[PDB]
Amino acid sequence: GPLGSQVQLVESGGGLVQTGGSLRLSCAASGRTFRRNTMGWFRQAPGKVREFVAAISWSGDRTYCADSVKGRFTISRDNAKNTVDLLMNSLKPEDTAIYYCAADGTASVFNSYASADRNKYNYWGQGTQVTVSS
Amino acid sequence: PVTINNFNYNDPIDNNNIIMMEPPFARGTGRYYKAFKITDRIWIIPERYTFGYKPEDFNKRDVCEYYDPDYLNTNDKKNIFLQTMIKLFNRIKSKPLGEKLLEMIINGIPYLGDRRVPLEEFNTNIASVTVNKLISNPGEVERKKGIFANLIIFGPGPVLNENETIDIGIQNHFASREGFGGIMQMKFCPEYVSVFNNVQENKGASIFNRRGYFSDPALILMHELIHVLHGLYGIKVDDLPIVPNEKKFFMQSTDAIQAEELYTFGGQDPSIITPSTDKSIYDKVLQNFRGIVDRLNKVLVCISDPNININIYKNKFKDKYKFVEDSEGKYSIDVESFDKLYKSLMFGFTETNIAENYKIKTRASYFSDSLPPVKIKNLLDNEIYTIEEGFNISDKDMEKEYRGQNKAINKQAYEEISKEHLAVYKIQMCKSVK
Ligand SMILES: [Zn+2]
Repeated sequence: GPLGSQVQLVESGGGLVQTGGSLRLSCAASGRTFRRNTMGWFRQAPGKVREFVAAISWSGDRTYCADSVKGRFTISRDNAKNTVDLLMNSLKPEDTAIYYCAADGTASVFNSYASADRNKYNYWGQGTQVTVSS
Repeated sequence: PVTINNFNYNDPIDNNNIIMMEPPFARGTGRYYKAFKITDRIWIIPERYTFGYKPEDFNKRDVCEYYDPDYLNTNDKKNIFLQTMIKLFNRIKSKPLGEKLLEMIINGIPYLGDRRVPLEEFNTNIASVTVNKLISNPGEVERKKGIFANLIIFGPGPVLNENETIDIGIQNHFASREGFGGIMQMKFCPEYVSVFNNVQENKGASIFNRRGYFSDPALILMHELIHVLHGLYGIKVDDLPIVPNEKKFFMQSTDAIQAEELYTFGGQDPSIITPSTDKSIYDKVLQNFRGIVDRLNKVLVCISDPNININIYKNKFKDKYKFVEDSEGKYSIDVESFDKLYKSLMFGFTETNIAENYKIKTRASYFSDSLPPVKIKNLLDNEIYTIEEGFNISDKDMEKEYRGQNKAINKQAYEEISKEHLAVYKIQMCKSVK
């Protein structure tokens, strides 16, 4: 396997939207495959811990998301293109944060509880800022 | 000091050491499981670990991940699990270092609350502090009683050889990472053990002089118990991947790993953490312990149980966190006490330290490749595995050079799962890196 430092997750698609708007974030992985690995999105607001947003099993057959974003945010993935996406609809100011995509580099069975734990992910992007203004 | 209890799976519920327990993630659901108190605060529930999985996950692509939906599916299998856990706990307490680990775990009671609890308040009515016990005495009204506990060990999830220690998170915060501590849980399988070849004697060895070993499940368990210890003292390291930028001599793999794993493993693994990061970890424990000492100076009431004696618990926590108190009764952090406790919790118990003390062969780093697991033939057979010596039995000449763990030597002790498992192992053992 590659030096941990040769693995890169790059998030993109962040920006400024008005309340009620939409963004689609996307994360491209390189340096190894994650085709058998759980991927997740987290977000961090100033002065706070990295909070779970959504996660998806390797096949896409098992997703999980935070209660506060259920119904508005959809996670999806395209293993052929090494991407994971987060479609965010009905954005509210409370959603303002740096959004991070994370990979669980161990190929293990998706667990919805584990997927919400930041410690279960060892590869993280540098984040993409999302700002929602009224 | 530490007494390992004995019981059979089919022994009757006695509402003491054999109870019906609702585990933390099932709080309030009424899902109770027959649970066995192997020592003070520690419980075995010999059931598969299912929370967060789906039933189909347990059925049926990776030789390093072994599935068996029939593991633990009869009362006799559950009894075998219980007796095996008893034997492993007896092996742990057979030397002072593992006895001390167990004492620290038992005495490391979770704080009575978490970050949601007002400073002046002791709250036992939360999943990280109590579990419910179902009391069903004939001729009486059925009822539940919340009881304290520190650790609950389950059988495996879908993949038998993926042992894991688990803490309780609420709204993105874990009491086990914030100074308070919290009930710890484990999914554990004694018979399907890891295999490794990242050992010093293979360094520079010709291929056909390389050695590979299978693990002692008591060390596997003690490794997990170090995670338990961190989570009971509230210092499990939160959100801190350590990303190697070079392959050090003890590393076989170079993937990113949580810092929690590197401190738990010990040896050379923390040496790749920057001084800055290592100091942030220390400062965080201190800040979180300062929060606890301020809570103890404020606590007036237990809101969930009028039978809790506040002063008894204040002093239990003073002792757990090694706080000092002044003439007026005010608690504070003593730096010398704090450094001693911190060093014991983070460096005193490691996989590497424990292996050396028990004369158990271990990997040279957590940075080691996954190899296929093997099945131990019978841990309950003293001809194979003993409390005193594990596999490395002197009277069989298996103590020398850890021969009792060497896959090329102690073939009586283990079984390959399949021809494909063996072929993969052979490739890894024969492969040349340039
Ligand atoms: Zn571990």
